[PDB]
Amino acid sequence: MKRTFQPSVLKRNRSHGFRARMATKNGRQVLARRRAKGRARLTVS
Amino acid sequence: AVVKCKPTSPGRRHVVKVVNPELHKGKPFAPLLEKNSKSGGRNNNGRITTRHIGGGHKQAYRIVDFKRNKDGIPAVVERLEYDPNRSANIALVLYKDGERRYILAPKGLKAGDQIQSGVDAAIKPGNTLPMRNIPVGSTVHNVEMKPGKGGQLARSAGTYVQIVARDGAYVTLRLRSGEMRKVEADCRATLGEVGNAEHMLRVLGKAGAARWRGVRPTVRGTAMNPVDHPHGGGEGRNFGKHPVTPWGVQTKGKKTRSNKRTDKFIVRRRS
Amino acid sequence: MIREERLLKVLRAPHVSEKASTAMEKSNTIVLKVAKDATKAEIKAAVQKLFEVEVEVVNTLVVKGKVKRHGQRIGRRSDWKKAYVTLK
RNA sequence: AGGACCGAACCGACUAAUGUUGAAAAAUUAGCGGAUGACUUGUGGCUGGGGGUGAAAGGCCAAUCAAACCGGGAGAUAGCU
RNA sequence: GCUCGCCGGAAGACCAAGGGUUCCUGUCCAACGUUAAUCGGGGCAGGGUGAGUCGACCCCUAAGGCGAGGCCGAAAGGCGUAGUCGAUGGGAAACAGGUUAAUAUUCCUGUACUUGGUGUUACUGCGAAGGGGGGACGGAGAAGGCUAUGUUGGCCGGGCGACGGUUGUCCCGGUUUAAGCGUGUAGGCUGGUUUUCCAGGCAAAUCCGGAAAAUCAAGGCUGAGGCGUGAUGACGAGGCACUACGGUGCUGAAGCAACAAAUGCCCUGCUUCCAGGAAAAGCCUCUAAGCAUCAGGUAACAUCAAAUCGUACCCCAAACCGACACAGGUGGUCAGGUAGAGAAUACCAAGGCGCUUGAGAGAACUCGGGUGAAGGAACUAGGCAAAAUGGUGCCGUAACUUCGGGAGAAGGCACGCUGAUAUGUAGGUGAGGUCCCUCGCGGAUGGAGCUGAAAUCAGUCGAAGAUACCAGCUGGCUGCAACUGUUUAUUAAAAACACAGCACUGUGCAAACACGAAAGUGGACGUAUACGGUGUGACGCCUGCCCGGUGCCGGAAGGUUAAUU
Ligand SMILES: [K+]
Ligand SMILES: [K+]
Ligand SMILES: [K+]
Ligand SMILES: [K+]
Ligand SMILES: [K+]
Ligand SMILES: [K+]
Ligand SMILES: [K+]
Ligand SMILES: [K+]
Ligand SMILES: [K+]
Ligand SMILES: [K+]
Ligand SMILES: [K+]
Ligand SMILES: [K+]
Ligand SMILES: [K+]
Ligand SMILES: [K+]
Ligand SMILES: [K+]
Ligand SMILES: [K+]
Ligand SMILES: [K+]
Ligand SMILES: [K+]
Ligand SMILES: [Mg+2]
Ligand SMILES: [Mg+2]
Ligand SMILES: [Mg+2]
Ligand SMILES: [Mg+2]
Ligand SMILES: [Mg+2]
Ligand SMILES: [Mg+2]
Ligand SMILES: [Mg+2]
Ligand SMILES: [Mg+2]
Ligand SMILES: [Mg+2]
Ligand SMILES: [Mg+2]
Ligand SMILES: [Mg+2]
Ligand SMILES: [Mg+2]
Ligand SMILES: [Mg+2]
Ligand SMILES: [Mg+2]
Ligand SMILES: [Mg+2]
Ligand SMILES: [Mg+2]
Ligand SMILES: [Mg+2]
Ligand SMILES: [Mg+2]
Ligand SMILES: [Mg+2]
Ligand SMILES: [Mg+2]
Ligand SMILES: [Mg+2]
Ligand SMILES: [Mg+2]
Ligand SMILES: [Mg+2]
Ligand SMILES: [Mg+2]
Ligand SMILES: [Mg+2]
Ligand SMILES: [Mg+2]
Ligand SMILES: [Mg+2]
Ligand SMILES: [Mg+2]
Ligand SMILES: [Mg+2]
Ligand SMILES: [Mg+2]
Ligand SMILES: [Mg+2]
Ligand SMILES: [Mg+2]
Ligand SMILES: [Mg+2]
Ligand SMILES: [Mg+2]
Ligand SMILES: [Mg+2]
Ligand SMILES: [Mg+2]
Ligand SMILES: [Mg+2]
Ligand SMILES: [Mg+2]
Ligand SMILES: [Mg+2]
Ligand SMILES: [Mg+2]
Ligand SMILES: [Mg+2]
Ligand SMILES: [Mg+2]
Ligand SMILES: [Mg+2]
Ligand SMILES: [Mg+2]
Ligand SMILES: [Mg+2]
Ligand SMILES: [Mg+2]
Ligand SMILES: [Mg+2]
Ligand SMILES: [Mg+2]
Ligand SMILES: [Mg+2]
Ligand SMILES: [Mg+2]
Ligand SMILES: [Mg+2]
Ligand SMILES: [Mg+2]
Ligand SMILES: [Mg+2]
Ligand SMILES: [Mg+2]
Ligand SMILES: [Mg+2]
Ligand SMILES: [Mg+2]
Ligand SMILES: [Mg+2]
Ligand SMILES: [Mg+2]
Ligand SMILES: [Mg+2]
Repeated sequence: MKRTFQPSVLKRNRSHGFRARMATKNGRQVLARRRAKGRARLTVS
Repeated sequence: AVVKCKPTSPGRRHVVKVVNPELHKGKPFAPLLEKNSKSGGRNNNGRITTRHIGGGHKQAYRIVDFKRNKDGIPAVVERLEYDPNRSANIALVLYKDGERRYILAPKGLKAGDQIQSGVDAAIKPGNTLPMRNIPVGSTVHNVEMKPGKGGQLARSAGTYVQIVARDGAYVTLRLRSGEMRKVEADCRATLGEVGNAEHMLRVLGKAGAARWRGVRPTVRGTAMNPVDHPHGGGEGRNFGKHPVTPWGVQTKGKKTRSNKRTDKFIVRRRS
Repeated sequence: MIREERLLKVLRAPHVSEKASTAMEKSNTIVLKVAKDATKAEIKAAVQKLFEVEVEVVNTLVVKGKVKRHGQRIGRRSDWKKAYVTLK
């Protein structure tokens, strides 16, 4: 059966990538939270 | 011509087609085409703002000359054409200077007919004049509401306006709605009725024919749940409320015109 | 003209393998490990200057580094560029 | 010609049996409907939570829906166990 | 290794997406692998991905995104102009053969092609962010011409048969060759040329559009395939030298024809229909400002350049999505034989597999199947399930009907094989040859050869000839819904939703209405034959009475009545 995760790198990057995060105030707050937590990987990039 | 289809399948039984042999079989005049991509009735917020719009056939926009401002220069009708964007047919006209334009095709217009715009034009179907230069009682179409703006009234197939009176700066027009409306006498109008009056005798015959025209299904409010529509709900077919729009406004008689700016120009409401 | 300083950095090592040896004997082609950012023009100029030979053509590829283990630890070897340098 | 007919691909999902700590958190097998269309499908895009979208079933909106998910107010409050 | 079985419109092959070393080699068997494992997609090490031409990048745009200024908004921000991004679309060019353990249109061999720079030479109006052309477009259908491809014959090589027969009307195998270049054919489209003039193409134009003459009537464009060359080559059944028994090395015959034939190509065509079918650049052409014995353009020749990144491997799957080596899901491409209408189905080819526990036994019972005396729905909520029907041709076919239907109604008959008609017919194809002849990819006339149904008559085997697989059960009465559609992903597919049609009602355009503190945007580049809302639901015959209540619409004398004063 068709499951929910149908991978596309282009859609992944456009939806959740670094530049998508940087494009809005709220995306930049995601990055700030992830840096403050000290994530090794900030984004799907 | 109005042609009944034979009932060779249930979807054809009720089809009534308006078949016009005069219309150009070939392609439109490419310099007056533009792309016109579809909205689905969605605005720039991406939200449906007009329901029941979607799909249907791809359509190129024909640039129609509603202004008819190219005065003094005769034009000959080259051909009538189907326009998917409107009920009326359009005429490709060739001006004597080599310019081609599309106009709304008036009733009776055919290839070879000569048309002209301006103050000095003949009172003939397809000629465009300021309405101060058109006799009172004339039937006109493609009527401007402001001088130089382009025709906005009586553009649909079979429609026309009657110039009922002329009083100084203004003419009184009887619109197809039955409304009596004042417009400035400098506003242009094209003599005659819009052609393709048989348009309204078409019978689509099947659900799919409406889908081809980009009309999606209307779901009745009473078929919904209360959360969705005021009419929604009930165990069985129930109603028991005053009919309203999906947004709760009475939809059987309640007047919604509210334009104090333009009230001065309305002599008599359609009533 | 590419500077000698650049040319002295682009060639990293001769690549030793059966395919490299076969390339040498059968097609007069030397196989080199070259700088990741080395272009075909730079590799050509470097080989001609430093090894004092006439280069017909350079073909290049990037070898992706292998993911490896060293205990309970995942590492990755570096990507590197390989040049097939056909001599005249 | 056809929202025409019979019928594969393709799209569905009417019946039955099986399976029900499954081969599978919805399938398999035998039959079944549509199959040039209001068809179907790839890629990309847009609509965002009292909001969307809905040929309308309160359906669907990431195995979640009469108000998604995540974090926060937060140790809500719990005359109850 | 031999045999057996299974798939073969796939369970083969090639990809995209996704994954990321899973690829190849050596080595190891703890763990992983539902068992063992010497094996592995497992561990460890090493190797492996070669491009001007394939793809990306790149140029160009779609939806859409972002968006200098701008407009708007407590702030955050929203919208949007110029722009700038954004493929799933448009835009230059490479093929065959050989080769690695593992890459190959990338390496090698052979033979090509494209774009751009630079220089030289000859000749020349060049010049864009501007104009025009082009690019550039739908559905359906039909037929012709083809090719891929297949079949058969010929040809060439080999064979003479484990058991009766097999020197033949016998058996087996092969019979392949590209891009490019040249040629210009079946076909498709279009009248051609010159001169003059011009309220159009924001200015200009020699271009496009328009007008008017004259002249010639046959010029142009487009185009599959074929043919020639590419190729005195390559490949080639097999054979012969060597064998690390994995394969290397050498050599090499024929290499034609006929017929059949696509869903591919001509064809972005043609015909036809209505629902009326992207954009922008590359490209072609025109000029402007400007530049002028210069730049620049065109052509030839030479030369240089064409970077960078991807390229292994899986890819209907044990490598992707499903926690699994999971009966699930996953877009594109390729399309052999016999039978067949067929991409169904059966059996096979190429190719790939036997699904990672086996061994016995032959109880109940469960599952999946086969057959069943007599009966035949008595079963049961219900014929649930099963059984049955099932093809083609022909005959024949009721009520009712909106005249289409109902209808494949129903029901019935024939059906294999052999021979003859006819050593193979009707039909298709079409050579030699002979004519005409612009003179060839040409007619015309011939019918050699090839292919080839269908029928009739006669005979003949079986219980049975649509023999398997495959493949409608049929009829009668009636409720509901006109119909095709749609729906509760995962217990409801329906009488529910939708629907064409109908009506009421709003809406005069800065429309009503909707999204939005707003700007705006949708409605619509629409304009009352239009658009929104509501109810009804094809069609036929119709749709009665009630305005007291509640809405809505209209009215405004009078009563009552806000801020305010
Ligand atoms: K129209
Ligand atoms: K409805
Ligand atoms: K209701
Ligand atoms: K909802
Ligand atoms: K109800
Ligand atoms: K209900
Ligand atoms: K909510
Ligand atoms: K074992
Ligand atoms: K390249
Ligand atoms: K690049
Ligand atoms: K024998
Ligand atoms: K080529
Ligand atoms: K050739
Ligand atoms: K490769
Ligand atoms: K792939
Ligand atoms: K019934
Ligand atoms: K159903
Ligand atoms: K009343
Ligand atoms: Mg509507
Ligand atoms: Mg309706
Ligand atoms: Mg309901
Ligand atoms: Mg409500
Ligand atoms: Mg009731
Ligand atoms: Mg009641
Ligand atoms: Mg090379
Ligand atoms: Mg490369
Ligand atoms: Mg049908
Ligand atoms: Mg469904
Ligand atoms: Mg099934
Ligand atoms: Mg049916
Ligand atoms: Mg069918
Ligand atoms: Mg309910
Ligand atoms: Mg869900
Ligand atoms: Mg709530
Ligand atoms: Mg609190
Ligand atoms: Mg608590
Ligand atoms: Mg590994
Ligand atoms: Mg392996
Ligand atoms: Mg084990
Ligand atoms: Mg052991
Ligand atoms: Mg391994
Ligand atoms: Mg390319
Ligand atoms: Mg914006
Ligand atoms: Mg700004
Ligand atoms: Mg844009
Ligand atoms: Mg761009
Ligand atoms: Mg693309
Ligand atoms: Mg390989
Ligand atoms: Mg088409
Ligand atoms: Mg052929
Ligand atoms: Mg012989
Ligand atoms: Mg014998
Ligand atoms: Mg087809
Ligand atoms: Mg590969
Ligand atoms: Mg397994
Ligand atoms: Mg699987
Ligand atoms: Mg599929
Ligand atoms: Mg076959
Ligand atoms: Mg099959
Ligand atoms: Mg048993
Ligand atoms: Mg049985
Ligand atoms: Mg019995
Ligand atoms: Mg018996
Ligand atoms: Mg019996
Ligand atoms: Mg009986
Ligand atoms: Mg009975
Ligand atoms: Mg009984
Ligand atoms: Mg009983
Ligand atoms: Mg049954
Ligand atoms: Mg059965
Ligand atoms: Mg009853
Ligand atoms: Mg129905
Ligand atoms: Mg149905
Ligand atoms: Mg359900
Ligand atoms: Mg169901
Ligand atoms: Mg507006
Ligand atoms: Mg109803």
